[PDB]
Amino acid sequence: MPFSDFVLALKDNPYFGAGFGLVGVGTALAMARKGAQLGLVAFRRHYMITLEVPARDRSYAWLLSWLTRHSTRTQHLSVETSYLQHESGRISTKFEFIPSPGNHFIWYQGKWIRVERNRDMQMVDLQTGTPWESVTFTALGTDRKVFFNILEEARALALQQ
Amino acid sequence: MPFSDFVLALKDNPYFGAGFGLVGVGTALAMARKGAQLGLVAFRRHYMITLEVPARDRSYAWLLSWLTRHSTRTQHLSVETSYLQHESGRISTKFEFIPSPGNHFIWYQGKWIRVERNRDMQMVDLQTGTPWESVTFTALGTDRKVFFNILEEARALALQQ
Amino acid sequence: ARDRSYAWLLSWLTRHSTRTQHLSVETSYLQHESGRISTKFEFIPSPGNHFIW
Amino acid sequence: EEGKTVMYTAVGSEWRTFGYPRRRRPLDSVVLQQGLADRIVKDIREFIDNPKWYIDRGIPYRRGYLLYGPPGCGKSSFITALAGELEHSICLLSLTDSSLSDDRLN
Amino acid sequence: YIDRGIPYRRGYLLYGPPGCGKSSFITALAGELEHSICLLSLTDSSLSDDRLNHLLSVAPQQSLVLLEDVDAAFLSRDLAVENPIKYQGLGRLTFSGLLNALDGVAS
Amino acid sequence: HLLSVAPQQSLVLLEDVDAAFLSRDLAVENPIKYQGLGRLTFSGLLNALDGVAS
Amino acid sequence: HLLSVAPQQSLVLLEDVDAAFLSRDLAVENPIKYQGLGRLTFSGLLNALDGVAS
Ligand SMILES: Nc1ncnc2c1ncn2[C@@H]1O[C@H](COP(=O)(O)OP(=O)(O)OP(=O)(O)O)[C@@H](O)[C@H]1O
Ligand SMILES: Nc1ncnc2c1ncn2[C@@H]1O[C@H](COP(=O)(O)OP(=O)(O)OP(=O)(O)O)[C@@H](O)[C@H]1O
Ligand SMILES: [Mg+2]
Ligand SMILES: [Mg+2]
Repeated sequence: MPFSDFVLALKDNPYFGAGFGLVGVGTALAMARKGAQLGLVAFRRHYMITLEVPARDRSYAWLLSWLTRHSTRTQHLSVETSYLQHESGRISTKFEFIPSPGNHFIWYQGKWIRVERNRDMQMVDLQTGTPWESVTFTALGTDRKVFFNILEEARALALQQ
Repeated sequence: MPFSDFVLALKDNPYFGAGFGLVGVGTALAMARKGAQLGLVAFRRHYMITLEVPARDRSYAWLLSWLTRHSTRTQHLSVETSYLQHESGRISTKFEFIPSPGNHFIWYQGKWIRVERNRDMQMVDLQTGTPWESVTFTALGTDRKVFFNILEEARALALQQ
Repeated sequence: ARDRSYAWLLSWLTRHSTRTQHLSVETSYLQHESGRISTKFEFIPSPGNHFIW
Repeated sequence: EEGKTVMYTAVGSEWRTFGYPRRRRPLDSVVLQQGLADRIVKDIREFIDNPKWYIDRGIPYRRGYLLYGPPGCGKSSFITALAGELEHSICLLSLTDSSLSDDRLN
Repeated sequence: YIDRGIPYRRGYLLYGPPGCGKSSFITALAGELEHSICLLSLTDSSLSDDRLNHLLSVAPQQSLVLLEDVDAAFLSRDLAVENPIKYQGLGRLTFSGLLNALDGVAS
Repeated sequence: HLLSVAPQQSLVLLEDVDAAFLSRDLAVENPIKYQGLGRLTFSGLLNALDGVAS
Repeated sequence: HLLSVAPQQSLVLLEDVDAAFLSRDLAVENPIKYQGLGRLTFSGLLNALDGVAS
């Protein structure tokens, strides 16, 4: 009875026709959401490069210094006060600007890198002040040598000045 | 009275017909949601294999090392700075890349494994730095020997180099 | 849970639960009259809504 | 776990197995003074086999043993061999622990 | 060892005036035997008797456990004559714990 | 760990070593007591300066 | 750190220095014990006042 009686019962109500019309809408809506996730995942896996740096590595320090230096004209900075000893023998306050947390864009080597200064989540870490800060270098392409070049240049700049 | 009077009262309003047309829509929507969960559960139970590895096992260390080595051209890496002693007698910085947390895909033994570097949830664990990090090897199929082969190869690679 | 009434009432719920099928296990060592001790599998109603008459 | 000896340990307030079941040490592999091993085995098996003699007189059904002597003469090895012979397990208790209290010990 | 019931363990002690070649010989021996070295610090702060037993029970296969400068873990000589062998350390390790870990029932 | 991850081309400087541990009469005495604040021991320093893992 | 980030054109004032550490008979004795409350040592103060990183 559930098969035959319902089919007649559903066919009796014209609102049922609009109902299965809405049923197809819901099925298409669920498919559309699924299509989005798979497309994003495939695009990230095949055409994007990502380099996360934790705060537990010296590479974090060198990369942060290189981001302070090479930031083009970034206008989302944060202040950092330090005492700089002049060659005259005295010390004066030095106003240094570091890119504040957010999404910044650079044009290194003809690409458009999408560095992101990750903020603090839960104040848990080791060998530091426990802020668990991080940076994520995202760029469009398939070559990995860009991030290696960035890291090597950061090390060279750290060994410079 | 509730049976007879309501039936006449419902039949009086033509909007009632559309409402019970919408009632069937709600029942179908709930059924469709239930159909999704049971389908997912059955598919996972019958045609997929999953191997979770906690951070409390040496298997975690070996498998993490093997994931660092065999990652194909994965472009979702994270840095890991270490000092490597050259045969010349000096030590230089070694830039090692480990797949950053996310979903990575490999083609081991003709399958498409779906490794996932689980992140830190609540920073509670023992015998480690308490990050509760994990990896989950998901693949399509019914054979379990693939994950055993992966673990054995990870152990062999750990005993190598 | 701050009252001995809790302990007594929990014990009474363990005993009088009719045929409740939402139980939880509780392993304890029961000393037999023969002089030895054996494991006792005791079932306490697991958290949830139970109905009695 | 048969053919091997299980060794438990104190984890909080419960006895949890420690490692894997160790292989049994043969009883004749431990050479004690003449008749000592037989005496101890007979005593412990008499205690195990007679709970009624304890119940009928109100005596608590417990027993304790003490092995003393200069180090390296075979106390721990004999205990392992005895546990293997009696098919018992060993619950290692460390009195000089940090988490051990009187209530926890009881 | 198996055919006679003897536990399959061995231990070595190298003693002498400082700088005569104990640690260097241990390193050379580990290289020769293709083993690894598990450095254990008895006078630690997180080391307990149960933790010591566990650590000695899960040592990597084909490895040498190395307890260097054992005499610094516990009081000695006049204290050895004295009733207690006091733990002159930082953690919760005891002389009996070390003795039972090195050669005991659960070793 | 700290002695194992020192930056390359650097000099590790342990200034005023005699203040770390008891000395002279204690050096003659059986233990070289750590007259300090942390959880460092004489054997630990000895093995760090020149040991197996140095 | 505190001695390294003092405001410019300022005088650091350490008043009653003799109360920080044991003295006289202890100064003759091998250790200069810290008769204080925190985790400061005589060598630490000596290196902070005039050391390598001062
Ligand atoms: N009577 C014995 N027969 C055979 N082997 C023995 C005997 N006594 C000691 N041994 C051997 O000596 C070693 C250690 O002995 P064991 O641990 O039993 O000594 P102990 O006197 O109980 O010391 P401790 O209390 O410190 O453990 C083992 O290799 C064990 O086989
Ligand atoms: N027999 C030896 N041949 C070559 N070098 C040696 C020898 N003995 C000692 N040395 C050298 O002495 C130094 C330290 O030696 P080592 O660490 O082995 O000594 P030790 O006896 O363990 O002393 P300590 O307990 O003070 O460390 C190293 O430079 C090592 O090369
Ligand atoms: Mg013993
Ligand atoms: Mg040495």
